[PDB]
Amino acid sequence: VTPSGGSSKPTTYPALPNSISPTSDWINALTFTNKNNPQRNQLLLRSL
Amino acid sequence: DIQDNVNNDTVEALISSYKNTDKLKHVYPYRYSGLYAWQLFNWSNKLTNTPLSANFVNENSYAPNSLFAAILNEDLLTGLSDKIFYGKENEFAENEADRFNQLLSLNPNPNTNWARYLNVVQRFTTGPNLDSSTFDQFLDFLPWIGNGKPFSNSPSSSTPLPTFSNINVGVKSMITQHLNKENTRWV
Amino acid sequence: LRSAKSSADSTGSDTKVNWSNTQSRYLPVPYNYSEGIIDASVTTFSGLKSIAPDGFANSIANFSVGLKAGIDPNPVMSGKKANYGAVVLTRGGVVRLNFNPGNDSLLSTTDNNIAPISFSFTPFTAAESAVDLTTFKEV
Amino acid sequence: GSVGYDSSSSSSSTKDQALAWSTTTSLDSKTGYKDLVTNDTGLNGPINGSFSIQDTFSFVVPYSTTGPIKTAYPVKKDQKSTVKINSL
Repeated sequence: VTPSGGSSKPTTYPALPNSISPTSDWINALTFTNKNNPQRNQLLLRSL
Repeated sequence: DIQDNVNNDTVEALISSYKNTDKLKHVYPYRYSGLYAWQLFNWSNKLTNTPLSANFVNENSYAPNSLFAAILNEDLLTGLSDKIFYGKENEFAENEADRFNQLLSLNPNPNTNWARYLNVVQRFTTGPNLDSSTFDQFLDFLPWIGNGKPFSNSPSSSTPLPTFSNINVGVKSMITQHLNKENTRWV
Repeated sequence: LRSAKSSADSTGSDTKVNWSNTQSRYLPVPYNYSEGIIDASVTTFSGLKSIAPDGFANSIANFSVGLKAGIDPNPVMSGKKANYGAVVLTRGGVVRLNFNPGNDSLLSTTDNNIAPISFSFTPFTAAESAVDLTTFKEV
Repeated sequence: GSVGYDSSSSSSSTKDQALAWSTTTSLDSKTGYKDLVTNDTGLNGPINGSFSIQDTFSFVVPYSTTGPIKTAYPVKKDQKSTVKINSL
C-alpha cells in the first residue's frame, strides 16, 4: 500500500504459532486453536 | 499463515471506505482466514447473555450429542395457556426487498402469546463444573469401559501419550514470540 | 442532608458536602436494542440502526425512572434489623440497590475482585422491553 | 455528561470544539472489578480510537517499554495561558 509520505511495507505476519493440529489448545490465538466448548461436551458424551 | 495483513495503512483500500446503504452492501477484497474454533465463534448458534440474540444458525443434529438436565418453572408450566399463537413476527420475508432490510427482532402482536412460553427453564447443566483445558483434563481422567484404562495413559523412555489434554505432549516453550509479543510476562 | 442544607445556606463562598454512602456503575444501553453492527466502514452514531422497543427512537442514551424503596417482609434472624432495598427501571433491565440495615450502608463484601455488591442488573425479556418507559406514571 | 469546550476567539486548533475522550479500560488490564475501574487508561486525556494489532481490530488501547504510558488534556502547552475552556 502507498499512504502519505511514500513509506511502504509488505502486508504479512511478523511471527506465528507453533502448531495447527486438531489437538491444539492455544490461549492467545483463536485463529489457530481447534478445541471448543461444544466439542468438549460432544466428546464427554461420546467418550462415556 | 497467508491472511492479508490489515497493518494500519492497509485498511483504507480493503474496508475503511466501503459504506453500506438501505439498498447497497459490499464483498471485501480481503483474504479472511482461521481454524475450527474461530469458525464456530463467528457462525455457530452460540448462547449469549440475552435471549433471542443468535442471528446465525447452521443445521440441526442427526442424534443427541449433549448431556442435559434442567430446573423448570412448575408454576409457569401450570399457568401457560393451552393454545400457542404465533404471528407475522415469526414469518420469513415475503420478498427479497424485505430480506435486504430484514428486522432482527420484534415485539409480540396484540393477539399473539408465543413470548410467554420462552421462560419455562430456570437453570440447566451439561457436564462437570470445570473451565478451559481443565475440562479436557477430566476427559483424560475417566476410564474407557472396554478395558478399564484412563485416556491420560500415565499409570503405565518411549512411553505413550494422552489423547484429550495437551499436558506433557511435545515440549514446553515460552509464548513470548507469538502475535503481539506483549502482556505474556504478567497477564 | 444537614451538610447539604449548610452548603445551600453558606454565606459568600461555596461550602461543600461529602455523601460517603454512594457508588457509580458503567450501565450501557443493551446492544440488542440495535441492528447490523460491523465486526469479524466501521459503524458510528450517524449510521447506527435502532430497533429500540422501549418507546425511544435512539438506541445509545440510557434512561432510568421510578426509583422506589421497600422493607422485605421476610423475617431476618433476631437481633438483626429488617432488610430493605430499592429498585429502578433502566433501558433493558431492572436494577436492585442493596443496603445493610445494620449501619444503613451499601452492602459491600471483602473481595474487590467481585464488583460492588450494592448493585445488580436483571435484563428485561421481550415483554418488559416492549413497554414504553416514557409513559411511566407511578410506582 | 459534562466536559470542557474551547469558546476561544481569533488560531486555536480546537476552537468551537468540545474536549471529550473515551475512558474505556485497555485490553491488557488485569481483570477483576477494582483493577478495571482503577485502570490508569484515558485518565488525564485521549488514548482510544482504532488499533489493528497483528490482524485483530480493537477500539481500546491494547496495553496500559521505555517507561509507563502518559495521558494529557488536549490543550497545547503554548496556548495554555491564552485559551478559554468553559463547561457544558
